[PDB]
Amino acid sequence: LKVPPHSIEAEQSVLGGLMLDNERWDDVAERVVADDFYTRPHRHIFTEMARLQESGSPIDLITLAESLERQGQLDSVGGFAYLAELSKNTPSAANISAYADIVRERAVVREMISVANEIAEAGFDPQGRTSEDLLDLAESRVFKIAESRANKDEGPKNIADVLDATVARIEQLFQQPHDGVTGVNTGYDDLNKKTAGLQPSDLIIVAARPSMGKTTFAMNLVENAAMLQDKPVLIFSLEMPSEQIMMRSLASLSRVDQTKIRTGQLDDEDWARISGTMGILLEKRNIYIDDSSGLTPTEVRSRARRIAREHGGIGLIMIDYLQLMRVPALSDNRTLEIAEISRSLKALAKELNVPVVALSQLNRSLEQRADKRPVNSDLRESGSIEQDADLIMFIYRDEVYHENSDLKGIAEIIIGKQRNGPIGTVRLTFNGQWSRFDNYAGPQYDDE
Amino acid sequence: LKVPPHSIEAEQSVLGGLMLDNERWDDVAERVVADDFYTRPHRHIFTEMARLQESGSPIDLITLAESLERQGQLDSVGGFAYLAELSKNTPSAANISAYADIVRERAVVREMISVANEIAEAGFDPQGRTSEDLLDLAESRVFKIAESRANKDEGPKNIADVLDATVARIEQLFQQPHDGVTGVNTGYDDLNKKTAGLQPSDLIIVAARPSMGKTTFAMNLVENAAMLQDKPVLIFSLEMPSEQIMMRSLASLSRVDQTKIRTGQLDDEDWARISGTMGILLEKRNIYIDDSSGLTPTEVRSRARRIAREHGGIGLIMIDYLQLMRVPALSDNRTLEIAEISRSLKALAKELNVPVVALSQLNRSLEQRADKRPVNSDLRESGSIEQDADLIMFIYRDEVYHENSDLKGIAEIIIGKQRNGPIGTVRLTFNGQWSRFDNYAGPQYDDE
Amino acid sequence: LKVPPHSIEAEQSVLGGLMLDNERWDDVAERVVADDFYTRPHRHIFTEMARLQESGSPIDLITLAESLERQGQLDSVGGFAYLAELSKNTPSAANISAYADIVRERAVVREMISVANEIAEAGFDPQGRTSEDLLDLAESRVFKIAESRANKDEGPKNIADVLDATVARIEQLFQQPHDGVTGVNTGYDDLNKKTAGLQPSDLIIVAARPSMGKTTFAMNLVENAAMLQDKPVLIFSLEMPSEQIMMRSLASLSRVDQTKIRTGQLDDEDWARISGTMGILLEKRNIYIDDSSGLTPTEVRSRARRIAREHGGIGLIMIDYLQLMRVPALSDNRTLEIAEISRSLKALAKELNVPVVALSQLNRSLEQRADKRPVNSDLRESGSIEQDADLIMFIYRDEVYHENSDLKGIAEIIIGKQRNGPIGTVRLTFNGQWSRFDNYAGPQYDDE
DNA sequence: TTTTTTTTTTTTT
Ligand SMILES: Nc1ncnc2c1ncn2[C@@H]1O[C@H](COP(=O)(O)OP(=O)(O)O)[C@@H](O)[C@H]1O
Ligand SMILES: Nc1ncnc2c1ncn2[C@@H]1O[C@H](COP(=O)(O)OP(=O)(O)O)[C@@H](O)[C@H]1O
Ligand code: ALF
Ligand code: ALF
Ligand SMILES: [Mg+2]
Ligand SMILES: [Mg+2]
Repeated sequence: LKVPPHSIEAEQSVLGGLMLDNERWDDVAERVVADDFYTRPHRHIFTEMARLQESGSPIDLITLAESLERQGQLDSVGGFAYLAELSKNTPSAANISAYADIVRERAVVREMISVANEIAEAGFDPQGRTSEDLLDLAESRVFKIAESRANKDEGPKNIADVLDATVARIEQLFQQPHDGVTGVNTGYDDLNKKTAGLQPSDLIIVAARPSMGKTTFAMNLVENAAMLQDKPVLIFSLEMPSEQIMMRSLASLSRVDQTKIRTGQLDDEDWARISGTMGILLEKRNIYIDDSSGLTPTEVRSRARRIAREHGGIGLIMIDYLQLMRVPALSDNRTLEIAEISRSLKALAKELNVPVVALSQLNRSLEQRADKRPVNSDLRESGSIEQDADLIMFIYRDEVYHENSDLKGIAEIIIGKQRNGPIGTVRLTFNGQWSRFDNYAGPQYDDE
Repeated sequence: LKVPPHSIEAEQSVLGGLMLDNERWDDVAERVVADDFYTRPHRHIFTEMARLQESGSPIDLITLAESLERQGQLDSVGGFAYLAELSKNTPSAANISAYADIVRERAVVREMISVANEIAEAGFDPQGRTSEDLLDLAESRVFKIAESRANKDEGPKNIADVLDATVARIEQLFQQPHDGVTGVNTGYDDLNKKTAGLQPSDLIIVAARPSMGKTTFAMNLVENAAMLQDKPVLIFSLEMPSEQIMMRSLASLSRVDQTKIRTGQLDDEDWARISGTMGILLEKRNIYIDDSSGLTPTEVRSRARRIAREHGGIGLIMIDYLQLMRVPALSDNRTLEIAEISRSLKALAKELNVPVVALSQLNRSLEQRADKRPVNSDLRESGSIEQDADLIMFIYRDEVYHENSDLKGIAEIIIGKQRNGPIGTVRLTFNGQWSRFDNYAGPQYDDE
Repeated sequence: LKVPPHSIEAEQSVLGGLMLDNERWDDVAERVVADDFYTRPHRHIFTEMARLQESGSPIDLITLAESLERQGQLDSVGGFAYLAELSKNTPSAANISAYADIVRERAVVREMISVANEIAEAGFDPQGRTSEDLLDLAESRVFKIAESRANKDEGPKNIADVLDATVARIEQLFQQPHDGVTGVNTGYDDLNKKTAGLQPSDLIIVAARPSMGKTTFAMNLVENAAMLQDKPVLIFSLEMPSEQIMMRSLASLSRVDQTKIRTGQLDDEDWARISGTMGILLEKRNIYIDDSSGLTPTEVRSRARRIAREHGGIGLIMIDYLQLMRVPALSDNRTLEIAEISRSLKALAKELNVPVVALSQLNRSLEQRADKRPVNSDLRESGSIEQDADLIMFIYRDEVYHENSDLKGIAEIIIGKQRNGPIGTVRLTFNGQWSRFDNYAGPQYDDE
């Protein structure tokens, strides 16, 4: 008979210390819960202690015994004599933290044993469940265990700890001779004048109108980053297939249009320049592309965690686009769904320390204004995106709106929202034929 | 005693198929390994088969017996008589992939049981390991479990692999289609591109609103399967009488107006088409339909077993529909009744190894959404249905909800869940006059 | 035989505590009387204790024993040995108030039982009284019960009591010679001219668009509170990691540009400023920051109570922001969830007597208007927010919406709700480089 | 466990 491991002496010491000192109750309340006690009468005792403390009543022997007696639970836990014995057996509450740690350890061990027994029972008797069902159930149980055993600190942090961590980060950055561009370098020096590269755990939003090269600019950034860094990056282009964009990926590098790439022409003078550029992409092995239209945030998070654990973190996550992901729970309201999606993306970016660039559509009210320059009040699914994003940029081409204009080729990236950084406008040189965004080497006008 | 789960019959069928058909060995070796067999003599047999295949020796009864006798492993695996019994017990090697998948599933479940036993042992015996150490050990074990089956084909992978696949696809598709079929034909090659044919023992659920032609589409699938196979087809029409179903089938096959057939106002050419369709159906004589209302799953299972025994198996089962079956034991709880019905249908499909398509109904709240394209949550009692079903497809028609829709005559079959293929939308052409679904020959819209 | 409810152990604890500590006698006198004791000897003992305390005699073993011997009640209460037993039975008198509450509850229940017995006796023997007479008698008894058991407030308070409390408050304020910020000082002279400091138990809501510096202004307020008081402050940064918040605080206090700090391009003077700021902050050591996401109000309340207990109260609570908190009980209704969150926050603020500033987001409809200066309706789910809040301040920046605005670097803090003050707009100077808010040192503009 | 009426507040276009 395998009795589950436990420490009843630790339980009695915890209860007696609570009877002697309620001020450490939060120290007991932070570590263990009512169900953490191995013995059900001890669970009832701790529940009644929590009820007395939440009422503001001091926790002693007599009050707890009377509170249990009013509920008919005094005799169920052993009577007044058992509670007096438990109070007597505890000499001091000074080391009650170690006893609570032991109780929490025993509770975690028993929970692990129970989950393992459930997994074994489901394995011996599948009961109609297939391979996928059993694997998903096991992974869900393990995720519950891991999330229960990750919730340890989850509370206030003193200034001294926060100041030490922040100054450690500051000294780490100071010792690094990065020479500017601390984040993942975008490959655009003018962009790095404001953005200083794609900082990790940042929710960068490239929100642009359709047929503005929004996906083109995002993939230009992705390709430039892959040229610069070798950290594994991630792409989720739900809208367009990876087959098309790869040609565009070979269009920026060759600095030409696709045209013959989409068709079946063979022109191997600059086509031969591409045949060999791909090899440069071959040796990198740091881009993971999966269109997978109709994605949920859970699946995206699972894929991201998989790739990060496989190849040591993620260089850059790419999402195309925000208005394509499906959340079954909040499918009723689109704005709530977008809020949940953006929250999940921000949480994943903070978890894996990776910049996330996601594309967003806009509203038609932008073009209805006299000023067709996109601002923070023009985004489709308005509130949630502006609330949750860290960096927000707008692609503005005056040539699209006004064909007779001086900004032909000049793609204005309006930084509309940046918490850590000055908002503004960065001029570029978008090659509309070549589908290649480049830097603006012309006369940079003053932003009024 | 909790005996570990295993499938000895699947192992025997795999070994006999490898003895008879060596060319499917690469099919078998992709799915199972030597250690996947629960029985150690089967592990030795698979190891010797792998050794003979790597050495170029043919894998038959005599060569395997001689090779096992050379290593002294003939007596360890049961002997020449046992090997001959293994060869004899396998009627055909065509379905060896399903047996190998079953053996792989049993190996995965036993590995999960072993890992759970290790976890329980570490819980009962910490052996110096702290909570962090046990947490890391459990996470490492579940990481190995995930690494046992981690996407593989579903995996996006780094730039190199997807790049060499995609540029090869482009350089092949520059002017040449070169379709690879890759699936059992169900009358829709575009559908068979994703579904890869009607997978046996799978629970396929097609869901639509009433008047969306769900029964019409199911009948078209049944007709295509019947014209593309010799195995008999079984239909359950609880919603409609069998004569109306026959009229729908004749109208779909002969491409005549349903109204003219129903009213009898048919010309000589329509009569000739009807006579030809009747001749084809009387040539087949494999269509068997039951229209009894309120049928229990027990009666359906008994009749299906009767038909399979009388005809050496059934190609396809049709049920119309899920919500019309009756369970007297669960008449009080509708959701539990639906769950038990779906479980019984899945068990029957696994037992008789026949695809079963049962129609389903949606909820009204789907019409309350801005997007009326169905999802998994729109099903009535969707919780059990989504888990039990393998291939879930929805029928959507924007032309129904929009009079000025440009997609008139176009129906969207949205695969929402597929365990063995990609999800997504396939467009088809609908003839309401003929009540027929056919391949969409219009421009191929790039789904986002 | 149903015994009337009592707690003899609690009574003995009370008697022994009164023998040991007479200073809590008033605490005993507030809750219980002599007739509240179940046993007549205990009633006599409490009567003798009351007589001794009224006469000024100490309530100990010897004096009480002598008084009971002089009145001849020493033998009736158990004798000197029993009195010494009662004295010995009490280890501590600190929890004597809860024991008195227990005895009070027992007395109330016994009185209820006695009155119910009287009513049943009058029912079985009407004795000429009509149904009206018996109803009047029963209602009179229930009125007597409700009057006797609820004398300790629990209802409408008398005018005179509120008048005395209010005049005590006014005299307290008059005696205080600070003549200034009654509440926690904001660090801004013109703001404190209208707010008189951040008053305790007040709900303050700061509303602005994202990237307007609302969190920056809240951090500046936190810095001012920390520099102007020794009480600890509490910060909830659910939007940003605590490292970024600390970097913002360092940039604001040290007046160094955030770009150089983030990029690490800091000179010797900037490093000296940062080091001095760190020294001052570590001298203070009164900031506690939590950046956990999805926090329920229960966890926030528990942590706030813990910090207040550990540090003798909390000066200020900061929440960033309202819409990032999660309540599982009202996850389906966002508006009800926001209402319950705001209600719980106001309850906590009144409980701990601490100003709580929780940030909020604006709807974009205000940007649809010609005037973009915020109103009360522009907040998200503002219906409960405006009611529950004590102070509401909007942050407006015309320079954001107008490139040629003359108010560059100027922010309008529009007090839109103030229960004890006028509404109106106060101008402040904003340093985007240092991300700091300061008193506006330009010319004063008349508010029309 | 399921859907169904019905009111109410919020946000979106
Ligand atoms: N002669 C016809 N011409 C055009 N449309 C037709 C004709 N006959 C039937 N249809 C359409 O075919 C659809 C089939 O849907 P239906 O069979 O009613 O769904 P269910 O299977 O739930 O009964 C109907 O919506 C109907 O409008
Ligand atoms: N280095 C810098 N130079 C100039 N302005 C900056 C710099 N860094 C940040 N800012 C400004 O500070 C603001 C921060 O606003 P923020 O505190 O995020 O508002 P909220 O907290 O309401 O979202 C941004 O709008 C940005 O324009
Ligand atoms: F009305 Al039907 F299938 F014919 F739902
Ligand atoms: F981006 Al914020 F409060 F910092 F909305
Ligand atoms: Mg039908
Ligand atoms: Mg902020």
